[PDB]
Amino acid sequence: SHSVKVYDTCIGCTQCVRACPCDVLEMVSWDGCKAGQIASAPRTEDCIGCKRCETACPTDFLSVRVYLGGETTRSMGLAY
Amino acid sequence: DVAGLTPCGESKEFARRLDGSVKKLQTRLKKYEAGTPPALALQKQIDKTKNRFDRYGKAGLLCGTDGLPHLIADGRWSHSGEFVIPGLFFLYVAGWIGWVGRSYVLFARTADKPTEKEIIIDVPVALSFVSTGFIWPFSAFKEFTSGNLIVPADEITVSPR
Amino acid sequence: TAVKPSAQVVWPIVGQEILNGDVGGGFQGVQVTSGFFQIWRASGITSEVELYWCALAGLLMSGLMIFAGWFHYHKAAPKLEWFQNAESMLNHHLSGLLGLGCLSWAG
Amino acid sequence: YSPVPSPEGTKEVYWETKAPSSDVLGIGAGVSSGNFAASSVVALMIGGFCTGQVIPLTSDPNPLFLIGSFLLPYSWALHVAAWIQKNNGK
Amino acid sequence: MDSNFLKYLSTAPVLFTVWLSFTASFIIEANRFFPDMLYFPM
Amino acid sequence: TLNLQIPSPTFEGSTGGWLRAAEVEEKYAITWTSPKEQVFEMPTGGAAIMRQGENLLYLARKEQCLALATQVKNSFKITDYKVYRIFPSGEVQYLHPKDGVFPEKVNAGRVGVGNVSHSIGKNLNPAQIKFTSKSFNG
Amino acid sequence: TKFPKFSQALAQDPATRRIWYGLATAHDLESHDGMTEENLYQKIFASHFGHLAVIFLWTSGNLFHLAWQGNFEQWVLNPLKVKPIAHAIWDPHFGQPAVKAFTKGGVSYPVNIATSGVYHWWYTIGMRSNTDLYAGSLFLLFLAGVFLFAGWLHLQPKFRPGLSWFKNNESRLNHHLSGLFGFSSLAWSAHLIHVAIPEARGQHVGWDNFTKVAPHPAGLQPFFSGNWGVYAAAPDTTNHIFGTSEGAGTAILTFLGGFHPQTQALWLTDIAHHHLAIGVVFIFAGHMYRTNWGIGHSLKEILDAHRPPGGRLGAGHKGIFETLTNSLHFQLGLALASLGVITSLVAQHMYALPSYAFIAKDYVTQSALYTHHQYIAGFLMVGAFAHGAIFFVRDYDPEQNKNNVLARILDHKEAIISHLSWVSLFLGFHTLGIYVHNDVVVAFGTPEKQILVEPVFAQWIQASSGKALYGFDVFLSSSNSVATNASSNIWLPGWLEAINSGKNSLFLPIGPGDFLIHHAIALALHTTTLILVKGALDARGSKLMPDKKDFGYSFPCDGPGRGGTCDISAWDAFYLSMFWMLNTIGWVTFYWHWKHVTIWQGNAGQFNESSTYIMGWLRDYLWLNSSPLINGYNPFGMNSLSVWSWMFLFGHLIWATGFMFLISWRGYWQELIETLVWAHERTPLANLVRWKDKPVALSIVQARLVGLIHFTAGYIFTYAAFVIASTTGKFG
Amino acid sequence: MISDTQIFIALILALVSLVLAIRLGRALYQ
Ligand code: CLA
Ligand code: CLA
Ligand code: CLA
Ligand code: CLA
Ligand code: CLA
Ligand SMILES: CC1=CCCC(C)(C)[C@H]1/C=C/C(C)=C/C=C/C(C)=C/C=C/C=C(C)/C=C/C=C(C)/C=C/C1=C(C)CCCC1(C)C
Ligand SMILES: CCCCCCCCCCCCO[C@H]1O[C@H](CO)[C@@H](O[C@H]2O[C@H](CO)[C@@H](O)[C@H](O)[C@H]2O)[C@H](O)[C@H]1O
Ligand SMILES: CC1=C(C/C=C(\C)CCC[C@H](C)CCC[C@H](C)CCCC(C)C)C(=O)c2ccccc2C1=O
Ligand code: SF4
Repeated sequence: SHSVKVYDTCIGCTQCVRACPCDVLEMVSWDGCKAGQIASAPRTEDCIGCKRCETACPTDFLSVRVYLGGETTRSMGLAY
Repeated sequence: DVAGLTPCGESKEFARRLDGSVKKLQTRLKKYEAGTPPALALQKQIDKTKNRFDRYGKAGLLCGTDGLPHLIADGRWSHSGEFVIPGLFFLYVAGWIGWVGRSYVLFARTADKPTEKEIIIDVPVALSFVSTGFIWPFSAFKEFTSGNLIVPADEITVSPR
Repeated sequence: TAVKPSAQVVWPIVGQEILNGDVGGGFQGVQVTSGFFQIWRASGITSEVELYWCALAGLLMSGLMIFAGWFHYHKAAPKLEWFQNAESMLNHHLSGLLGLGCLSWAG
Repeated sequence: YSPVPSPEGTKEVYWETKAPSSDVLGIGAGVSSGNFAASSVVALMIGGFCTGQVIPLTSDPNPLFLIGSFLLPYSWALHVAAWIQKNNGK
Repeated sequence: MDSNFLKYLSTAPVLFTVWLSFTASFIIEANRFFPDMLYFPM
Repeated sequence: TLNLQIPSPTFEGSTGGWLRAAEVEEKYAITWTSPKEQVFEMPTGGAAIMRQGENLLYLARKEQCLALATQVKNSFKITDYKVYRIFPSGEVQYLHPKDGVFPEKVNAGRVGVGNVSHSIGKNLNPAQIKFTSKSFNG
Repeated sequence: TKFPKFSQALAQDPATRRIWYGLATAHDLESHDGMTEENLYQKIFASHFGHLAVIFLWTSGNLFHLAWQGNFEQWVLNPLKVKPIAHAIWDPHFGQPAVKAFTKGGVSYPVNIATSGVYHWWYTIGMRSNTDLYAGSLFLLFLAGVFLFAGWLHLQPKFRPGLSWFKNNESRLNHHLSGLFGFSSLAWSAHLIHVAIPEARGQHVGWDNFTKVAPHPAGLQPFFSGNWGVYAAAPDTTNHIFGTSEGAGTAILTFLGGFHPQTQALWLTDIAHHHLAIGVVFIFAGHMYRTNWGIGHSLKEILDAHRPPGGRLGAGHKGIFETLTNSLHFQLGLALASLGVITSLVAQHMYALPSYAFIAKDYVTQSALYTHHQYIAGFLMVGAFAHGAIFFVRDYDPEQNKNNVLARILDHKEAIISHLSWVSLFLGFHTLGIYVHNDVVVAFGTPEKQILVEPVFAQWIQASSGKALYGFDVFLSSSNSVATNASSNIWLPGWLEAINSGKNSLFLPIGPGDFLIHHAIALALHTTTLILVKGALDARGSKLMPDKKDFGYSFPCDGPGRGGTCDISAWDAFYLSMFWMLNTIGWVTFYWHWKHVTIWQGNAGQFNESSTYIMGWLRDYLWLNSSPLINGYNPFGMNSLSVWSWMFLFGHLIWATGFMFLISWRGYWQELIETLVWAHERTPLANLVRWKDKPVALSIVQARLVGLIHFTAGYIFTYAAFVIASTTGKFG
Repeated sequence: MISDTQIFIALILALVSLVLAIRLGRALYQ
């Protein structure tokens, strides 16, 4: 399974969660940003590694990061 | 002479090249009537070939055993017109071109929207800049010595090491 | 059977006049393979005056087409209902474009 | 990672002063700068003299001048050591 | 001269094409009137 | 819970549907309610017509179900959809929305997983963590 | 699935990617699960033992296959007319005309004609019959078995060495310099003096008589007396016939210089004194570092002490000791770079100064040896830069290298890459402009308008070595120079005779084509250096991807975001630089082969007139020499070149196949495999059979590697078939 | 030339090397 990390440069714009096709990220309460929310990755076993969240992130060099690791049936996008 | 080469004005194989070119053009000339425009064009080509070989033979160019002029580029003044002096001519022009381009870049940063100046050239200002390039070495050196050409390393973006 | 077709002549600049080869007929030029000579022989063109008039007709038709483009975009642009007539377009293009064109060329 | 081993008696000789410490001279750490300079001059003379005897090399070279010619590169390290000792208060 | 037409003429592709043709015309006329310059003549 | 008796949208069938791994490894289900009978595009290729009321559909991948959910959300304004995971043993695992609230909206009780307490430029070099099980994040 | 036992993540992969990635990461021991440094070093030591055993088995196989199926005993008698046999052919797919056409070399069975030059090497070092070839093969089989047993033994408990033993720099340097370099060279000089030189003079020396047959009539008494020059008296006469006593001398150590006039190779006494001197010099180098007895140098003190006081190098070389000892990849890059430099040196110096008897007349063998070792050189240099990039990814500690030389490379990496780019673009713009200029002016009937620069610097160097062709009259081409009078009594006559005779490849005459092709070679070297250095220095991060070191040395991309990040890793820079390395060795081997064929044909003016423009290379070298290669088989018959005629086409096939993995990318093939999975699952009488691993498309990095492998194999096989068949058709 | 017995001796030595190579491969495989 791929590993998804969220760093404290996140501004809570919720774009990465909306860009995720596999429902891997979600927004949780936080006090580090003005939006009052930070992204989180509780469901990285469903992460395919498409990096649409990384494309969606507006903070200069990305706050959400996907590290490709061990490939599974879900992560390989296999319908077979 | 230099490197065992012979001057082109006394080389027998240079003469053989000239004779072969002249006969090759003359055998084409033989198939056309005198006064026809192809005949005049071929005779003009013959005249250019003869003038080129004559000019090359009297220029102090060195010819190898192949029959072609060989250039000397070790810095000696006896062939200083073969690489050194034309190169400086390029050095005149190219140092001109970059400098005027650099000048336009320094102009373009001062405009309201620089990118529009980048795609749509200010033609009077660009013509002023291309006029300015005739004294480019002294101007560029004074730009260098006043600290306006080289910027310090702490004002340039760099990647994490 | 003995004259190579040639309809391109180069200027002598840097020795490229060598490309004006001996194509026969007392002429020097670049040999052409587009087949225009055979088309003009099939059409009955026997002189270069007729080719000059053909060039003038082509230039006039180019000007007419570019004027028609400017008029039919910038002055009088047809509506979407005009473009969405497939039946009329096929009738006119089958009978008038291909049909009358074939008839006039057969003539 | 793992500790990098060195032979016994390896010290830290990294220097940022005008001259290195004398420890970089190893066994010659206690030789004065004057002795180094005199040995450099003497080595230069003997090596140049021996070399100049053996420039017309034959198939039977004299072994003594062959050994003495190796003092010619030795004098360079000797004057470097002389400079090192002179700026070390020695 | 319409200023919008002049500004269109001042665009990078038009000026690029005109300047490179102008430079090519210099090289072509120089080689037409002074051909076969392999060297700087002494 | 997943009601297995929910009727399915009217589909003529296609070759793009689920393979043997759906009945052997895992399968996905999506349910949603429509206000009217209307034609939608299948995520596997083809057009189907969903009925008025509840619709249940089976897929091979979660991403296909969420693509259908996004399609019906932006084309039919349907947001009540639920996505479940079904195993061959019959255990049904509810997937989306996990706590009933969509993941782009903050809900109480959610805990942050994978959050790092520094910027990405403060990650360690590999040479500190070679021959060591320390993470590169610190 | 437990094939990749070293990777749990790979072993849980349900697809066919598991087998491929286990195959490609099997020897990447640093990335394995739970690898410790001591286990890493011990496995590396045993693997090095295994590779040594493989090398010994290959050499023993060459020796055995020659002693069994060769014609060495026929070839020794007539070296310049008998074609050397590499090994026998037994192929049941052959028809009878192929059996007839490969029956060469004076034997009654199909054989391959040797291009490796083992005949000349083994004949020069004193082997004459098939018996000693078999005995050498047996000895190397035994030695390989000994090294296999040592590899097993040095992994057994109470023999596994510690990390302090592996990282003992001073002891390993002293022993490998004094013994592995020095005493091996001294023993090879001993073999030349004791065995090879007497066998070159027609007197048999073997193990049965080498203790009673003195190498010199005076014995070891002149050595022990200090009258060493007695060993220089009575050298081999210029009438000496190699392998016979006719015209033989009695000297064992000379420095005569030049070539033996019959073999066209270096004097064996010169080789013996050379290897003796190399042994003495290397043993003197091998007493330098302190190991157990107080005397000797310390490596850490030497590295830390050489900091220039002007501060231009920063802290100097402080911390380089620990960085080098702790990183096997930095060591591997240094070793591969040095090895590549010296195999390039071998390739140039062995054609220019051959040491093996009668090998300068074996044109196919010289071409094959040069091409082989130059391609090895390109591979080694690319590997050096690649493993240096791996050292930056995995092993570079900035905090241990504060203000170091490595850190200052990283701090002006942008200047280095920008100036490499500038010199590469400079070289390419003007070299291609001169070549295209010459093509255009020759096509227009005016070859006198070509730009032909005489390579006067290298001609001046040749004259400094004594070449009197160019009339420079300087150094060894001056009869009054101090270098000429210095060397007149020792080596100048033989060297001047060899360098001023146009019958060898010693400092071959050069013209404007040589100038252009060396500047093209400089272009290709600088551009490959640009790619490799830019890959190594941007391996840790760039502006597009500042956290690249978190992602490792090899990964496909960083996604389509930020503009797109295709081929951003340093492995991808290796992948791009492999094509440029193939291009550079291609240009070098094209130049070497075309020049040498034109000299050997007696038609060097064809090269002198045709190499200045690209059409000359395409027509007079590629098209002209392809005729015997493409006629190896035809509708009229076949001959012995046909296999190369096959292999040539084979290369043209497999090279093209590489393109498909380098042009077409993954998602198309992955969707096709989805369609194929549906087709197999839905087909009756075939869905009874099920795969155990799910079929997937090859990964991005894997596909780049596979396309590179097919491309490289096509490059190598095409050029090898072309050079061997062309040289055989023209000269053999 | 080489006889049959010499080839058999070489084959026996190669088989011994095969056994040693198998042992080294098993030792490296842990
Ligand atoms: C204003 C013009 C200008 C100037 C002064 C420079 C200056 C520089 N460039 Mg650069 N460059 C430019 C334009 C310019 N660049 C453009 C337009 C391109 C895209 C093709 C590049 C592509 C480029 C590369 C790929 C490289 C450089 C490099 C370099 C450096 C070495 C010089 C060199 O290799 O030149 C060679 C220049 C070129 C090959 C491209 C020049 C293109 C034209 C001729 C220049 C533009 C003129 C402009 C249209 C004039 C309009 C002004 C007018 C309105 C008044 C130097 C910092 C090299 C480097 O890093 O060295 C350290 C290097 O590798 N440049
Ligand atoms: C004098 C004692 C001695 C000797 C002879 C060796 C010898 C060797 N050690 Mg070594 N070693 C020693 C002491 C010694 N060691 C000590 C004391 C230590 C502990 C501190 C080590 C620790 C050690 C390690 C950790 C490793 C070795 C390895 C090796 C092998 C290197 C591979 C090889 O064969 O290259 C052969 C090299 C040469 C013959 C010399 C270099 C040749 C160059 C390229 C020039 C030759 C060019 C020439 C013209 C070619 C002519 C031939 C041509 C005609 C075909 C080699 C057998 C490595 C190995 O493979 O392990 C099995 C390894 O990993 N050693
Ligand atoms: C770049 C080459 C290089 C350099 C710079 C050095 C440098 C050094 N080596 Mg080293 N070495 C080298 C290569 C090199 N080595 C190689 C290639 C080998 C192996 C083959 C060795 C093997 C080696 C060993 C084994 C040892 C060294 C040691 C040393 C150090 C001793 C310094 C010294 O001799 O001062 C001594 C000072 C003097 C000689 C001054 C002269 C004394 C007086 C003034 C003489 C003059 C008297 C009088 C005026 C003359 C007339 C006399 C008359 C009346 C008879 C020194 C740092 C030693 C050390 O300490 O390790 C670091 C050591 O044990 N080296
Ligand atoms: C006559 C035929 C001919 C032609 C067509 C070209 C064509 C070209 N040359 Mg070139 N060249 C020629 C002859 C020719 N050269 C000769 C005879 C010489 C010897 C003096 C050179 C020396 C030369 C250099 C040194 C460079 C070129 C470069 C270039 C390319 C970019 C043009 C340029 O300068 O950008 C227009 C200029 C700019 C965009 C910025 C100005 C930068 C200039 C070059 C600096 C000049 C002043 C500077 C102080 C001198 C430093 C040189 C020093 C390193 C020795 C272009 C393809 C450049 C190149 O390939 O880039 C990698 C380059 O750096 N040429
Ligand atoms: C014949 C094929 C070819 C050519 C010409 C190039 C050319 C280039 N490659 Mg390259 N490359 C190729 C194949 C080729 N590549 C392949 C197959 C690979 C393997 C994937 C690579 C991998 C590769 C890498 C990895 C790198 C390069 C780099 C470079 C550049 C610097 C090298 C050089 O000589 O600069 C001189 C440039 C040239 C000779 C290019 C031709 C310039 C033309 C002739 C100028 C005239 C243009 C003309 C007027 C346009 C008019 C057209 C218009 C009318 C429509 C240069 C642009 C390097 C780079 O960018 O360095 C800065 C680099 O890092 N390439
Ligand atoms: C990128 C990567 C990152 C980190 C790791 C890494 C491995 C360090 C690196 C990879 C790096 C690369 C591969 C580094 C390896 C690089 C290259 C191959 C070094 C080439 C050196 C040539 C030497 C200076 C000499 C020529 C002889 C000179 C002294 C002679 C003069 C004279 C001699 C006496 C004799 C006569 C001739 C004359 C001329 C008269
Ligand atoms: C203070 C110390 C002074 C120098 C001492 C060491 C000098 C060199 C010693 C060499 C080894 C001992 O040498 C001793 O055995 C050698 C081998 O049997 C003898 O050598 C003799 O036999 C050799 C073997 O057949 C022959 O090749 C020699 O020509 C022959 O002279 C030496 O004549 C003898 O002196
Ligand atoms: C053709 C192609 C394929 C199709 C290749 C298929 C999947 C593999 C076919 C290979 C068969 C299965 C075996 C080939 C056997 C080899 C000759 C040797 C393999 C065994 C050795 C390694 C020991 C891709 O999967 C692909 C992926 C990404 C980018 C480009 C491409 C691509 O161009
Ligand atoms: S095209 Fe391939 S390599 Fe490029 S960004 Fe997309 S996935 Fe990565």
